[PDB]
Amino acid sequence: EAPHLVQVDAARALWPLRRFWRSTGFCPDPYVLSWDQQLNLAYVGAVPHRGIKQVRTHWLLELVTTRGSLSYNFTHLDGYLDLLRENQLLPGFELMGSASGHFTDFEDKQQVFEWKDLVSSLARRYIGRYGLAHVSKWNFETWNEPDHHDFDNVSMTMQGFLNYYDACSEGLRAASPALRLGGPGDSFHTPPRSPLSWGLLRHCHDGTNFFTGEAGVRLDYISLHRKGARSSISILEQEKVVAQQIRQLFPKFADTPIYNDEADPLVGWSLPQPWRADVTYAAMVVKVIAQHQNLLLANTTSAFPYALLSNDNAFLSYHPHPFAQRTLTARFQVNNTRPPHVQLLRKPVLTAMGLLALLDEEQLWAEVSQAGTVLDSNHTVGVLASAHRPQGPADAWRAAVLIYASDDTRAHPNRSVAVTLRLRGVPPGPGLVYVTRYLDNGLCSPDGEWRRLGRPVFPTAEQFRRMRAAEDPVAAAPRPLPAGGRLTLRPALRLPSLLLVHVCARPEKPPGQVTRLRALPLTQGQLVLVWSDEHVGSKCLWTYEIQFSQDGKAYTPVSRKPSTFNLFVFSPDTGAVSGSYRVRALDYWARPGPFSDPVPYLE
Ligand SMILES: *[C@@H]1O[C@H](CO)[C@@H](O[C@@H]2O[C@H](CO)[C@@H](O[C@@H]3O[C@H](CO[C@H]4O[C@H](CO)[C@@H](O)[C@H](O)[C@@H]4O)[C@@H](O)[C@H](O[C@H]4O[C@H](CO)[C@@H](O)[C@H](O)[C@@H]4O)[C@@H]3O)[C@H](O)[C@H]2NC(C)=O)[C@H](O)[C@H]1NC(C)=O
Ligand SMILES: *[C@@H]1O[C@H](CO)[C@@H](O)[C@H](O)[C@H]1NC(C)=O
Ligand SMILES: *[C@@H]1O[C@H](CO)[C@@H](O)[C@H](O)[C@H]1NC(C)=O
Ligand SMILES: [Cl-]
Repeated sequence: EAPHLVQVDAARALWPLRRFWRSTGFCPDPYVLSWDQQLNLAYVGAVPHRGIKQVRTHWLLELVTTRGSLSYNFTHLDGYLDLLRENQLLPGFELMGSASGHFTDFEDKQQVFEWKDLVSSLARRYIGRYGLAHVSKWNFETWNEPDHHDFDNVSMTMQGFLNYYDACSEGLRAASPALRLGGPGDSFHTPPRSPLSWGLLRHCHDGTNFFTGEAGVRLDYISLHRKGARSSISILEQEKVVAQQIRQLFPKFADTPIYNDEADPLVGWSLPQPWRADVTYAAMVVKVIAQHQNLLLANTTSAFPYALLSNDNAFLSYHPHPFAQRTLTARFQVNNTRPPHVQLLRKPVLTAMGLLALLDEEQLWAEVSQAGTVLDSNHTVGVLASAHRPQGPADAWRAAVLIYASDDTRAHPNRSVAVTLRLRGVPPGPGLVYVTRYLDNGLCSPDGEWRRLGRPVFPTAEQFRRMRAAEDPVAAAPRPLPAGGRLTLRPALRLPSLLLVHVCARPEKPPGQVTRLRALPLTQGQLVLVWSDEHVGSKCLWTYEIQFSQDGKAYTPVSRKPSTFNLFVFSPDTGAVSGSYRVRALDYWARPGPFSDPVPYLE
């Protein structure tokens, strides 16, 4: 690329910047209760500042068994939802499954009534288990892709699907009107394609409710699936076409929120793609989000009610493609140990979600130009800039500027961009500093490190350490901001790359306490420490300091690369891991937060 000027005006807040992208998903002693999945969700929950909130999960009702011919056993569903709750995640609760073979036909009147009973009983159960306010946040959803006809020995016709929906809607209503239901979770192709999709909208708009006979049925949001076929802008372009058609065909759905809860670059999660392994995927993901913010949600004339975007990448990878599949983590099943164990590696895409999470509530004015020509996000180089207004003494003013350099699925190992970043209008404040974080394939690719090591199928302890050293972005220590609230940077960015510039004033109080610390075993001499940042109170963190106590209760530092990710795999050279651990936050001014409550561990 030729030289790019990126201008940010921190004195010019424009409108809200909603964090609409904080979702993932996957499709499966059940698979969801395995140690693999328990590690996976710890990693998903370890993205700082609720970077991922929703996990859209298929086949949740295959976790339920039936007794008689009528009660339900929820044990396996309890387990999975408890697992999500523990990681402070929410289910994208697809009402999908046959309750272990009980449900077979949704034109059978008896079964339609039984389905409603099941939905009400499960919603009431989890309202009881977690509280109404918590379950009210859950997106309940119809069966996935009803036009792809993926029903396991379940008969679902046009009419059956409508009856099934009414049972869903009425079931949730009986439990609480506060609970939210949407669908159909399909593509909405040009009619007569996607009949079950357009049929749901028509039924909700004008159709007869199966249970009550009234015209029209509740539909809290419309969820579609649009993939880009390797193009980022293509996702947004297809979405606008579908939203416009809905707007014009359904007057009542004018303000009904639209979700794209499978907005991936490419169909087929398990297909190996080199670009899925590294910062190429990461950068494209940011690019898609920047495109949706700037070209759809920001002051647009269209004003389509776009509410949620979900990357469907919580899947677990398999041999022989640990890195090359559409997944947030790279999974290594190390079978040559006694017993065999599982290791997860954080992929750049997961790290990039942590950079996105640093974005705040107001979008700042920013301009990207090339030799005087202004370029929108429909280009190789783009930007999202945000600001935070101080609320409590635990936080002060912040700005976060995320620059991407991405040519979608194409990586260019030679290609680089000369960028001039010009930031102005940072308001006066105490102890103003800036921190840069940078990702690219040369420096921050665990996959690149894996290949550098000869692609060991069963990596050694040291090989895992080396690969984990490439998870975090390269970061410069905090530098004091020059007076006048201005900064010029001339970085060289690769294709692909991400660059986050974080500018922060000094809060009056140090960070809050780390909470919910736990220790999960990996294998002999190794464990994962995971914690919550719910109460730290600010995003201006350099690292989380970890301490270890062997002897009695005297704690000593555990030396490590700085990281803000709420998880650390502890793998000392001595293998000595039994004892107590505590974690505290450290801010940009070297001020520590209070230590978490200690957690005991014994092999
Ligand atoms: C260490 O030990 C672990 C187990 O502890 C092994 O993990 C297994 O690895 C294999 C791959 O080597 C996994 O099998 C793969 O499953 C994929 C998905 O399977 C599901 O979906 C298909 C339909 O889409 C169903 O048929 C199936 O029942 C499952 O529901 C498949 O897509 C893969 O198929 C591909 O590869 C095979 C070759 O293996 C080809 O024949 C096919 O054409 C296709 O390309 C594949 O079968 C398996 O799921 C893993 N098991 C577990 C429990 O995790 C590791 O392999 C082992 N490590 C080493 C080095 O041996
Ligand atoms: C539910 O099923 C589990 C097996 O998954 C079993 O252990 C449990 O006892 C069952 N619960 C009831 C109430 O029957
Ligand atoms: C994106 O750019 C292409 C040309 O590269 C153009 O045809 C298309 O209209 C643009 N789309 C949007 C949504 O800006
Ligand atoms: Cl993809």
